[PDB]
Amino acid sequence: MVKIRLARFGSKHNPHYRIVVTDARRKRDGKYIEKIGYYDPRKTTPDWLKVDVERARYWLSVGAQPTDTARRLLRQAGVFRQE
Amino acid sequence: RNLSALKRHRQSLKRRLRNKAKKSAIKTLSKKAVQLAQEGKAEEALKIMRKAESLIDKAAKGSTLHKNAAARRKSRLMRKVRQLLEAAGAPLIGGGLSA
Amino acid sequence: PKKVLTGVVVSDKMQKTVTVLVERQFPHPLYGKVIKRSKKYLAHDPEEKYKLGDVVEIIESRPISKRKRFRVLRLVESGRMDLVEKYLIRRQNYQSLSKRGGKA
RNA sequence: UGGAGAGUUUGAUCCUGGCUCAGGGUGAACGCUGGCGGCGUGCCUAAGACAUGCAAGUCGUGCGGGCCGCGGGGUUUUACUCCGUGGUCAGCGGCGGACGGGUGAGUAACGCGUGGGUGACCUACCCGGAAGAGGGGGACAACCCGGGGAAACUCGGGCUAAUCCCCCAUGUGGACCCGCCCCUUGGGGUGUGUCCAAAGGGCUUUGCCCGCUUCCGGAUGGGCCCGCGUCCCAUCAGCUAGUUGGUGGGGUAAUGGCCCACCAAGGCGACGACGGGUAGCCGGUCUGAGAGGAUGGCCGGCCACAGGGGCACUGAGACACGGGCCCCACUCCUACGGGAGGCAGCAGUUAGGAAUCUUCCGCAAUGGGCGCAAGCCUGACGGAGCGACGCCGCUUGGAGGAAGAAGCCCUUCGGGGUGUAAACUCCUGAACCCGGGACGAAACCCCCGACGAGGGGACUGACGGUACCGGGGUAAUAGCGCCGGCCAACUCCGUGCCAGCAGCCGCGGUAAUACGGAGGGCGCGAGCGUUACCCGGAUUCACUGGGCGUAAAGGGCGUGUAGGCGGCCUGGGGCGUCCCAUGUGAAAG
Ligand SMILES: [Mg+2]
Ligand SMILES: [Mg+2]
Ligand SMILES: [Mg+2]
Ligand SMILES: [Mg+2]
Ligand SMILES: [Mg+2]
Ligand SMILES: [Mg+2]
Ligand SMILES: [Mg+2]
Ligand SMILES: [Mg+2]
Ligand SMILES: [Mg+2]
Ligand SMILES: [Mg+2]
Ligand SMILES: [Mg+2]
Ligand SMILES: [Mg+2]
Ligand SMILES: [Mg+2]
Ligand SMILES: [Mg+2]
Ligand SMILES: [Mg+2]
Ligand SMILES: [Mg+2]
Ligand SMILES: [Mg+2]
Ligand SMILES: [Mg+2]
Ligand SMILES: [Mg+2]
Ligand SMILES: [Mg+2]
Ligand SMILES: [Mg+2]
Ligand SMILES: [Mg+2]
Ligand SMILES: [Mg+2]
Ligand SMILES: [Mg+2]
Ligand SMILES: [Mg+2]
Ligand SMILES: [Mg+2]
Ligand SMILES: [Mg+2]
Ligand SMILES: [Mg+2]
Ligand SMILES: [Mg+2]
Ligand SMILES: [Mg+2]
Ligand SMILES: [Mg+2]
Ligand SMILES: [Mg+2]
Ligand SMILES: [Mg+2]
Ligand SMILES: [Mg+2]
Ligand SMILES: [Mg+2]
Ligand SMILES: [Mg+2]
Ligand SMILES: [Mg+2]
Ligand SMILES: [Mg+2]
Ligand SMILES: [Mg+2]
Ligand SMILES: [Mg+2]
Ligand SMILES: [Mg+2]
Ligand SMILES: [Mg+2]
Ligand SMILES: [Mg+2]
Ligand SMILES: [Mg+2]
Ligand SMILES: [Mg+2]
Ligand SMILES: [Mg+2]
Ligand SMILES: [Mg+2]
Ligand SMILES: [Mg+2]
Ligand SMILES: [Mg+2]
Ligand SMILES: [Mg+2]
Ligand SMILES: [Mg+2]
Ligand SMILES: [Mg+2]
Ligand SMILES: [Mg+2]
Ligand SMILES: [Mg+2]
Ligand SMILES: [Mg+2]
Ligand SMILES: [Mg+2]
Ligand SMILES: [Mg+2]
Ligand SMILES: [Mg+2]
Ligand SMILES: [Mg+2]
Ligand SMILES: [Mg+2]
Ligand SMILES: [Mg+2]
Ligand SMILES: [Mg+2]
Ligand SMILES: [Mg+2]
Ligand SMILES: [Mg+2]
Ligand SMILES: [Mg+2]
Ligand SMILES: [Mg+2]
Ligand SMILES: [Mg+2]
Ligand SMILES: [Mg+2]
Ligand SMILES: [Mg+2]
Ligand SMILES: [Mg+2]
Repeated sequence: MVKIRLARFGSKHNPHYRIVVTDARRKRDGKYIEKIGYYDPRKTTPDWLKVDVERARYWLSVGAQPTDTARRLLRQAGVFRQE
Repeated sequence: RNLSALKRHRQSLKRRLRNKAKKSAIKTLSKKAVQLAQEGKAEEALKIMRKAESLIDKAAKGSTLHKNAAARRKSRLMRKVRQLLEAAGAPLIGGGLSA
Repeated sequence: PKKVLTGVVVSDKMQKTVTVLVERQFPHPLYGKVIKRSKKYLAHDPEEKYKLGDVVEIIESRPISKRKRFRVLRLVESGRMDLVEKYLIRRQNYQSLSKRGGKA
């Protein structure tokens, strides 16, 4: 099953996640199928969440399943919003 | 010591038998069906050949056979039967074969 | 694309199988000079059709044996025994080069 | 955008040639020294042996129970017996245990790299689409009874539920044989015949939620095959009997001598077969002007292994590290018959070694497994800890201060040096004290809306009273190497071919800028040296970029096999060569 989830990419105490699609059995920070956004939790910069809805939508459309967090971020960047 | 998922081993054995037997029945029914055709007794022959066709398709419902393992077992059997009746026969009951 | 090589039959002493020899000109890595270099493939001749001297195209195929992974795709030119003889002396030489005995 | 050379063969010279030095690099170790922080990094040896603890489970919304409670019923009462509910324990069943973590022993191989093939294939969970779940029967644990064994555990007897197993039906549809069409490898239709389906559970209870069945497609993950690339020895030249191909079988998801019977006698090799030696491969890493050389340690991808050797079972997937069987070696229990283990998971112990860390904190974040959810489980992981092991940042103060104290040093006996250095004057204020104190965390859940979109609400921090901000405030660690030339930096004393130094050349035989001390000086500085190893200089294996009359090097000479190379003119082809477009060249670096 392919996921849409946060791969960990910052450094110690300075975390940056990289929102990716990947097979759920990959190691967390391993080889992924495709990056579709990033996210700094500490909001150190005016741009700290990016997505690309189309790719996010695409993957969902083929049963990518987002972790409960990636979904939050996905939602927040307007991935779901249909109105 | 102890890891209560040796339950898995426990139940693997239970399955080892369900399969083991299912397979046995197919093999002995098949041989039989093919033996009925090397003697060219087509009425009985297909009647069994059919019971074994079923036995296969059924085994492949659960994990005993599945896929095209069954489909193999099937033709390889169905083939040999028509051919052994080709050696003088005329498919009497003609149950599990095409006209 | 199923890879397609062109070669020379140097053997049909084998049921339903030819030994096509294929060569490849290429510039040498370090030294730049162009070096020829050649390799023998076993090809599937199902209808014992092609005979040695034939020059044939060989096509990548689902395996027929080990060693056998190509089928003879078509005939180009025929009869040319020069390369067959070429290849044949090449191995006749091996008779010397040893410790033992045989006029090469 | 990129290229430095030097010392040493002679009385001297040119050349040849090796040796050596100046640079860079490190998972290092060693000596001397040692102040703070951030980020990294840390068994190179024994893939030796391992104490103790922790490391993969979860679901009561699949099922029936055992033990301990509490409460309510049937009778006038007892007896027996019915229902509800709290806790707990395992059993049956489902999914996970094939990932995640560890290692590099084996492996020179389609193992890896790269580009292709599959009409020769598989794919649990996920997404999309089409259709369906009607009737009936069965067994085994649990539990109950009995037996053997020291123990591990084990045998027999009797009940029993299910989403456990089975039979019949329905056949959307699929599978198999034969025929026909299209296609061209086993791809896609189509006709007769035969064969094959299902499971229930939950409630806010007539409708939703989660499940189940068959088929088609998608996504993701794999299997197999192929072209080309992948170390050293030819003082390893012949190698092969399933060997090479055929037919027919077996086997598999699937091709295949993968295996088997029968038949043919083939297959491979100087373009290096066979054998031996060494090695996980790659992205990358170091070095280099580059071509090249060296390497594969952190991290990421693939492969292989889980005390050594085999093997299969169960599964969508294993020949399965914390699953099963057997043989071997070793440790442990033993009532002598018999049993139990497997850190190359996290820590840790011991051994070997020049040498390599805490039996730490937390599931708060990210990720994973099961669960409808609440949750549970994660030594994955996020953090802290040790070590100057590495990088980066930061301090041991700043401005004044003599025509120049003391001591030590030298001297031409006038002086000259350490040196603005110190003392001392004023100025800031590492350490340290006090106060505030984080970001990382908004989702899951809950409410409105519809369980959608959307809006509202609540909970949660290991690191950590840390980072950071504010106030108070002390002049407050300096080492190590070197000073003949190469190579920055010279003077006294001691020594007398001794004691010693030494990277190379070389110093020391009584006036040593080369040894040991001192003063002074040069270079770096929380480091400085040493040893080891790689590239460099080394055009010193030369493709770029060398040579062979006398420095090393022309085969004693021919004949000639393969191979390399080949005059002038025209035409075809387009293999090499060149050009355009396009696909691939993951991330990290
Ligand atoms: Mg039998
Ligand atoms: Mg000389
Ligand atoms: Mg001299
Ligand atoms: Mg020289
Ligand atoms: Mg010390
Ligand atoms: Mg640290
Ligand atoms: Mg090791
Ligand atoms: Mg233990
Ligand atoms: Mg624990
Ligand atoms: Mg239980
Ligand atoms: Mg692994
Ligand atoms: Mg070898
Ligand atoms: Mg392979
Ligand atoms: Mg394919
Ligand atoms: Mg569906
Ligand atoms: Mg019943
Ligand atoms: Mg009973
Ligand atoms: Mg019984
Ligand atoms: Mg009953
Ligand atoms: Mg039908
Ligand atoms: Mg039909
Ligand atoms: Mg066809
Ligand atoms: Mg057909
Ligand atoms: Mg039926
Ligand atoms: Mg219902
Ligand atoms: Mg696919
Ligand atoms: Mg043979
Ligand atoms: Mg075959
Ligand atoms: Mg065969
Ligand atoms: Mg070899
Ligand atoms: Mg290895
Ligand atoms: Mg390389
Ligand atoms: Mg060079
Ligand atoms: Mg390592
Ligand atoms: Mg590595
Ligand atoms: Mg071991
Ligand atoms: Mg199986
Ligand atoms: Mg273990
Ligand atoms: Mg020791
Ligand atoms: Mg967690
Ligand atoms: Mg979680
Ligand atoms: Mg001063
Ligand atoms: Mg102040
Ligand atoms: Mg003051
Ligand atoms: Mg929570
Ligand atoms: Mg509502
Ligand atoms: Mg909402
Ligand atoms: Mg001071
Ligand atoms: Mg000098
Ligand atoms: Mg004097
Ligand atoms: Mg002496
Ligand atoms: Mg003297
Ligand atoms: Mg002298
Ligand atoms: Mg001196
Ligand atoms: Mg010296
Ligand atoms: Mg250099
Ligand atoms: Mg060189
Ligand atoms: Mg030379
Ligand atoms: Mg001479
Ligand atoms: Mg000479
Ligand atoms: Mg001569
Ligand atoms: Mg001679
Ligand atoms: Mg000579
Ligand atoms: Mg000649
Ligand atoms: Mg010639
Ligand atoms: Mg020529
Ligand atoms: Mg010419
Ligand atoms: Mg021409
Ligand atoms: Mg061309
Ligand atoms: Mg890249």
